[PDB]
Amino acid sequence: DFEEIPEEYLQ
Amino acid sequence: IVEGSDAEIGMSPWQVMLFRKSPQELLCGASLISDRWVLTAAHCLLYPPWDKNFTENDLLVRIGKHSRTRYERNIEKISMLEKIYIHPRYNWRENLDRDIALMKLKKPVAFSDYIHPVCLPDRETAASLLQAGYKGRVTGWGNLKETGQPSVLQVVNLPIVERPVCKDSTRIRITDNMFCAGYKPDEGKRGDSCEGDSGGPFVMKSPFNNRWYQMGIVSWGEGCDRDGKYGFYTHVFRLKKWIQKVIDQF
Amino acid sequence: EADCGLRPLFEKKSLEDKTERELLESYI
Ligand SMILES: N[C@H](Cc1ccccc1)C(=O)N1CCC[C@H]1C(=O)NCc1cccc(Cl)c1
Ligand code: NA
Ligand code: NA
Repeated sequence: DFEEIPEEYLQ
Repeated sequence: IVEGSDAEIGMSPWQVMLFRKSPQELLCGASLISDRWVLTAAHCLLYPPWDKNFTENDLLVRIGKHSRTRYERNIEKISMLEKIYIHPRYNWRENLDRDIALMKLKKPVAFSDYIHPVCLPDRETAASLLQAGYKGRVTGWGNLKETGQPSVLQVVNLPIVERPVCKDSTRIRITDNMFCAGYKPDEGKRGDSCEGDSGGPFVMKSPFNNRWYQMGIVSWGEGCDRDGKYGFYTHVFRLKKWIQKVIDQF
Repeated sequence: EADCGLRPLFEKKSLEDKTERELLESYI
Protein backbone atom coordinates (compact mmCIF):
# COMPACT_ATOMS: atom_id res chain seq x y z
CA ASP A 1 0.00 0.00 0.00
CA PHE A 2 3.10 2.20 0.35
CA GLU A 3 5.00 3.78 -2.53
CA GLU A 4 8.42 2.12 -2.71
CA ILE A 5 11.14 4.15 -1.03
CA PRO A 6 14.51 4.70 -2.75
CA GLU A 7 16.77 1.65 -2.80
CA GLU A 8 19.49 3.82 -1.21
CA TYR A 9 17.84 3.64 2.19
CA LEU A 10 17.47 -0.13 2.19
CA GLN A 11 21.20 -0.80 1.74
CA ILE B 1 -6.58 9.03 14.87
CA VAL B 2 -10.39 8.82 15.35
CA GLU B 3 -12.58 11.91 14.73
CA GLY B 4 -9.61 14.15 13.93
CA SER B 5 -8.86 16.13 10.78
CA ASP B 6 -6.17 16.50 8.14
CA ALA B 7 -3.07 18.26 9.40
CA GLU B 8 -1.94 21.52 7.87
CA ILE B 9 1.40 21.53 6.07
CA GLY B 10 4.17 21.97 8.63
CA MET B 11 1.74 21.76 11.55
CA SER B 12 3.70 19.02 13.36
CA PRO B 13 7.25 19.25 12.02
CA TRP B 14 8.55 17.02 14.83
CA GLN B 15 6.29 14.13 13.70
CA VAL B 16 8.22 10.97 12.82
CA MET B 17 7.07 7.75 11.12
CA LEU B 18 8.68 4.50 12.22
CA PHE B 19 8.87 2.37 9.09
CA ARG B 20 9.64 -1.34 8.70
CA LYS B 21 12.21 -2.15 5.99
CA SER B 22 10.78 -5.54 4.97
CA PRO B 23 7.86 -5.75 4.46
CA GLN B 24 7.69 -1.97 3.86
CA GLU B 25 4.98 -0.79 6.25
CA LEU B 26 4.19 1.78 8.91
CA LEU B 27 5.03 0.57 12.41
CA CYS B 28 4.40 3.51 14.73
CA GLY B 29 4.65 7.22 15.28
CA ALA B 30 7.51 9.01 17.02
CA SER B 31 8.88 12.53 17.53
CA LEU B 32 12.04 14.50 16.76
CA ILE B 33 13.65 16.02 19.86
CA SER B 34 17.06 17.07 18.43
CA ASP B 35 18.98 16.66 15.21
CA ARG B 36 19.89 13.09 16.18
CA TRP B 37 17.37 11.80 18.75
CA VAL B 38 13.85 10.42 18.21
CA LEU B 39 11.40 9.61 21.01
CA THR B 40 8.77 6.84 20.83
CA ALA B 41 6.89 4.27 22.90
CA ALA B 42 8.74 1.18 24.07
CA HIS B 43 5.90 -1.08 22.89
CA CYS B 44 6.66 0.09 19.33
CA LEU B 45 9.94 -1.81 19.58
CA LEU B 46 9.45 -4.49 22.22
CA TYR B 47 6.23 -6.30 23.07
CA PRO B 48 6.69 -10.05 23.66
CA PRO B 49 2.97 -10.91 23.89
CA TRP B 50 2.82 -10.16 20.14
CA ASP B 51 6.29 -11.55 19.33
CA LYS B 52 7.49 -7.99 18.67
CA ASN B 53 11.22 -7.39 19.14
CA PHE B 54 12.65 -4.97 16.59
CA THR B 55 16.37 -4.31 16.23
CA GLU B 56 18.01 -1.23 14.71
CA ASN B 57 18.54 -2.73 11.25
CA ASP B 58 14.88 -3.68 10.97
CA LEU B 59 13.80 -0.05 11.02
CA LEU B 60 13.88 3.33 9.36
CA VAL B 61 12.52 6.70 10.47
CA ARG B 62 10.86 9.07 8.01
CA ILE B 63 10.83 12.74 8.98
CA GLY B 64 9.00 15.66 7.44
CA LYS B 65 6.08 13.61 6.12
CA HIS B 66 2.46 14.55 5.45
CA SER B 67 1.10 11.83 3.13
CA ARG B 68 0.82 8.40 4.79
CA THR B 69 1.81 6.26 1.79
CA ARG B 70 3.56 8.50 -0.76
CA TYR B 71 7.31 8.93 -0.97
CA GLU B 72 7.51 12.71 -0.53
CA ARG B 73 10.48 13.47 -2.74
CA ASN B 74 12.46 16.64 -1.83
CA ILE B 75 10.51 16.98 1.45
CA GLU B 76 10.84 13.95 3.69
CA LYS B 77 14.16 12.66 4.97
CA ILE B 78 14.77 9.00 5.69
CA SER B 79 17.27 8.09 8.44
CA MET B 80 18.85 4.85 9.64
CA LEU B 81 19.09 3.94 13.31
CA GLU B 82 22.36 3.76 15.20
CA LYS B 83 20.96 2.49 18.50
CA ILE B 84 17.70 1.80 20.37
CA TYR B 85 17.33 2.48 24.13
CA ILE B 86 14.30 1.13 26.01
CA HIS B 87 13.51 2.18 29.57
CA PRO B 88 15.01 -0.49 31.89
CA ARG B 89 11.79 -0.65 33.94
CA TYR B 90 9.37 -0.72 31.00
CA ASN B 91 6.54 -3.04 32.17
CA TRP B 92 5.37 -4.92 29.07
CA ARG B 93 4.08 -7.76 31.27
CA GLU B 94 1.28 -5.84 33.05
CA ASN B 95 0.22 -2.27 32.12
CA LEU B 96 2.87 -0.64 29.87
CA ASP B 97 4.29 1.29 32.81
CA ARG B 98 7.18 3.52 31.65
CA ASP B 99 6.33 3.06 27.95
CA ILE B 100 9.21 5.09 26.52
CA ALA B 101 12.16 4.53 24.20
CA LEU B 102 14.80 6.57 22.40
CA MET B 103 16.39 6.01 18.98
CA LYS B 104 19.67 7.65 17.97
CA LEU B 105 20.11 8.37 14.26
CA LYS B 106 23.19 7.27 12.34
CA LYS B 107 23.61 10.84 11.02
CA PRO B 108 22.06 14.14 12.15
CA VAL B 109 19.06 15.33 10.17
CA ALA B 110 18.91 18.72 8.48
CA PHE B 111 16.09 20.93 9.71
CA SER B 112 13.72 22.57 7.20
CA ASP B 113 10.25 24.08 6.93
CA TYR B 114 8.92 20.54 7.50
CA ILE B 115 11.49 19.11 9.96
CA HIS B 116 11.95 20.74 13.36
CA PRO B 117 12.29 19.48 16.96
CA VAL B 118 9.71 19.71 19.76
CA CYS B 119 10.63 20.80 23.29
CA LEU B 120 10.62 18.52 26.28
CA PRO B 121 8.93 19.95 29.37
CA ASP B 122 10.68 21.37 32.38
CA ARG B 123 9.18 20.76 35.82
CA GLU B 124 7.36 24.11 35.89
CA THR B 125 5.81 23.83 32.43
CA ALA B 126 4.60 20.33 33.33
CA ALA B 127 3.12 21.45 36.63
CA SER B 128 1.40 24.41 34.99
CA LEU B 129 -0.09 22.61 31.98
CA LEU B 130 -0.78 19.01 33.06
CA GLN B 131 -4.16 19.83 34.58
CA ALA B 132 -7.60 18.34 34.07
CA GLY B 133 -9.52 20.13 31.32
CA TYR B 134 -6.43 21.58 29.66
CA LYS B 135 -6.14 20.37 26.05
CA GLY B 136 -3.25 18.89 24.14
CA ARG B 137 -2.86 17.64 20.58
CA VAL B 138 -2.17 14.16 19.16
CA THR B 139 -0.99 13.53 15.60
CA GLY B 140 -0.54 10.31 13.64
CA TRP B 141 -1.25 8.08 10.66
CA GLY B 142 -3.02 5.29 12.56
CA ASN B 143 -6.45 3.90 11.98
CA LEU B 144 -9.48 6.18 11.61
CA LYS B 145 -11.85 3.74 13.34
CA GLU B 146 -11.53 0.89 15.78
CA THR B 147 -13.18 -1.57 13.40
CA GLY B 148 -9.91 2.77 7.53
CA GLN B 149 -6.52 4.44 7.09
CA PRO B 150 -5.90 8.10 6.26
CA SER B 151 -4.31 9.65 3.19
CA VAL B 152 -2.47 12.32 5.21
CA LEU B 153 -1.37 12.95 8.79
CA GLN B 154 -4.32 13.39 11.21
CA VAL B 155 -4.62 15.80 14.16
CA VAL B 156 -6.98 15.85 17.16
CA ASN B 157 -7.18 18.13 20.22
CA LEU B 158 -8.14 16.37 23.50
CA PRO B 159 -8.61 17.43 27.15
CA ILE B 160 -6.60 15.90 29.99
CA VAL B 161 -8.90 13.96 32.33
CA GLU B 162 -9.04 13.93 36.13
CA ARG B 163 -7.02 10.99 37.49
CA PRO B 164 -9.99 9.44 39.42
CA VAL B 165 -12.01 9.35 36.19
CA CYS B 166 -9.08 7.73 34.35
CA LYS B 167 -8.80 5.12 37.10
CA ASP B 168 -12.56 4.45 37.22
CA SER B 169 -12.74 3.88 33.43
CA THR B 170 -10.61 0.69 33.35
CA ARG B 171 -9.59 -2.39 35.29
CA ILE B 172 -5.97 -1.88 34.22
CA ARG B 173 -3.67 -0.53 36.96
CA ILE B 174 -2.73 3.10 36.30
CA THR B 175 0.51 4.69 37.53
CA ASP B 176 1.99 8.12 38.01
CA ASN B 177 3.97 7.56 34.75
CA MET B 178 0.68 7.82 32.80
CA PHE B 179 -2.08 10.33 32.22
CA CYS B 180 -5.28 9.96 30.25
CA ALA B 181 -7.10 12.24 27.82
CA GLY B 182 -10.34 12.45 25.86
CA TYR B 183 -13.92 13.72 26.09
CA LYS B 184 -16.51 12.37 28.50
CA PRO B 185 -19.71 10.80 27.14
CA ASP B 186 -21.76 13.84 28.19
CA GLU B 187 -19.30 16.38 26.68
CA GLY B 188 -20.42 15.76 23.09
CA LYS B 189 -17.12 16.07 21.20
CA ARG B 190 -15.18 12.87 20.40
CA GLY B 191 -11.72 11.74 19.40
CA ASP B 192 -8.92 9.37 20.34
CA SER B 193 -5.69 7.74 19.28
CA CYS B 194 -5.85 4.30 17.71
CA GLU B 195 -3.74 1.46 16.32
CA GLY B 196 -0.77 2.89 14.43
CA ASP B 197 -0.68 6.17 16.40
CA SER B 198 1.45 4.38 19.04
CA GLY B 199 4.60 6.27 19.92
CA GLY B 200 3.48 9.65 18.53
CA PRO B 201 3.40 12.87 20.50
CA PHE B 202 0.83 14.49 22.79
CA VAL B 203 1.84 18.14 22.66
CA MET B 204 0.76 21.40 24.33
CA LYS B 205 1.56 25.00 23.36
CA SER B 206 2.83 26.93 26.36
CA PRO B 207 0.96 30.26 26.78
CA PHE B 208 3.97 31.62 28.66
CA ASN B 209 6.59 31.35 25.85
CA ASN B 210 4.51 30.26 22.80
CA ARG B 211 6.56 27.04 22.33
CA TRP B 212 5.28 23.52 21.76
CA TYR B 213 6.15 20.93 24.41
CA GLN B 214 5.76 17.13 24.25
CA MET B 215 3.91 16.11 27.42
CA GLY B 216 2.91 12.58 26.42
CA ILE B 217 3.50 9.61 24.15
CA VAL B 218 0.61 7.62 22.64
CA SER B 219 0.66 4.46 24.82
CA TRP B 220 -2.56 2.42 25.34
CA GLY B 221 -6.33 2.32 25.14
CA GLU B 222 -9.12 -0.25 25.24
CA GLY B 223 -10.67 0.11 21.82
CA CYS B 224 -10.62 3.50 20.09
CA ASP B 225 -12.99 6.41 20.78
CA ARG B 226 -15.26 4.31 22.98
CA ASP B 227 -17.72 6.12 25.25
CA GLY B 228 -16.50 6.12 28.83
CA LYS B 229 -12.96 5.04 27.81
CA TYR B 230 -9.88 7.25 27.50
CA GLY B 231 -6.51 7.13 25.81
CA PHE B 232 -3.44 6.73 28.04
CA TYR B 233 -0.20 8.57 27.41
CA THR B 234 3.30 8.16 28.81
CA HIS B 235 4.10 11.02 31.21
CA VAL B 236 7.26 12.43 29.56
CA PHE B 237 8.30 14.74 32.40
CA ARG B 238 8.11 11.92 34.97
CA LEU B 239 10.64 9.96 32.88
CA LYS B 240 12.87 12.87 31.87
CA LYS B 241 15.70 11.86 34.23
CA TRP B 242 16.14 8.66 32.22
CA ILE B 243 15.87 10.61 28.94
CA GLN B 244 18.67 12.94 30.02
CA LYS B 245 20.83 10.08 31.30
CA VAL B 246 20.67 8.30 27.91
CA ILE B 247 21.40 11.42 25.90
CA ASP B 248 24.18 12.69 28.17
CA GLN B 249 25.99 9.33 28.07
CA PHE B 250 25.32 8.18 24.48
CA GLU C 1 17.58 22.84 20.92
CA ALA C 2 17.43 26.58 21.46
CA ASP C 3 14.57 27.11 18.98
CA CYS C 4 12.74 23.89 19.87
CA GLY C 5 8.97 24.02 19.62
CA LEU C 6 8.84 27.03 17.23
CA ARG C 7 7.47 25.89 13.88
CA PRO C 8 9.00 27.37 10.69
CA LEU C 9 5.62 27.79 9.01
CA PHE C 10 3.72 29.08 12.06
CA GLU C 11 5.44 30.59 15.12
CA LYS C 12 8.52 31.70 13.14
CA LYS C 13 6.27 33.66 10.76
CA SER C 14 3.74 34.73 13.43
CA LEU C 15 1.06 32.63 11.72
CA GLU C 16 -1.52 30.66 13.70
CA ASP C 17 -2.76 27.18 12.78
CA LYS C 18 -6.50 26.60 12.51
CA THR C 19 -7.12 25.05 15.94
CA GLU C 20 -4.34 26.10 18.34
CA ARG C 21 -6.69 28.71 19.83
CA GLU C 22 -8.81 25.82 21.16
CA LEU C 23 -5.82 24.78 23.28
CA LEU C 24 -5.18 28.32 24.56
CA GLU C 25 -8.84 28.76 25.52
CA SER C 26 -8.59 25.63 27.70
CA TYR C 27 -5.60 26.99 29.69
CA ILE C 28 -7.63 28.65 32.45
N1 LIG D 1 -5.63 -2.53 24.06
C1 LIG D 1 -4.34 -2.71 24.76
C2 LIG D 1 -4.54 -2.51 26.28
C3 LIG D 1 -3.32 -2.82 27.12
C4 LIG D 1 -2.80 -1.86 27.98
C5 LIG D 1 -1.66 -2.12 28.72
C6 LIG D 1 -1.03 -3.35 28.62
C7 LIG D 1 -1.56 -4.32 27.80
C8 LIG D 1 -2.69 -4.05 27.05
C9 LIG D 1 -3.36 -1.67 24.20
O1 LIG D 1 -3.69 -0.49 24.17
N2 LIG D 1 -2.16 -2.07 23.75
C10 LIG D 1 -1.61 -3.43 23.70
C11 LIG D 1 -0.13 -3.20 23.53
C12 LIG D 1 -0.07 -1.93 22.68
C13 LIG D 1 -1.24 -1.07 23.17
C14 LIG D 1 -1.90 -0.31 22.02
O2 LIG D 1 -2.65 -0.88 21.22
N3 LIG D 1 -1.63 1.00 21.96
C15 LIG D 1 -2.23 1.85 20.93
C16 LIG D 1 -3.34 2.76 21.40
C17 LIG D 1 -4.66 2.52 21.04
C18 LIG D 1 -5.67 3.37 21.44
C19 LIG D 1 -5.38 4.50 22.19
C20 LIG D 1 -4.07 4.73 22.55
CL1 LIG D 1 -3.69 6.15 23.51
C21 LIG D 1 -3.06 3.88 22.17
NA1 NA E 1 -10.62 1.02 37.87
NA1 NA F 1 -13.76 7.84 24.82
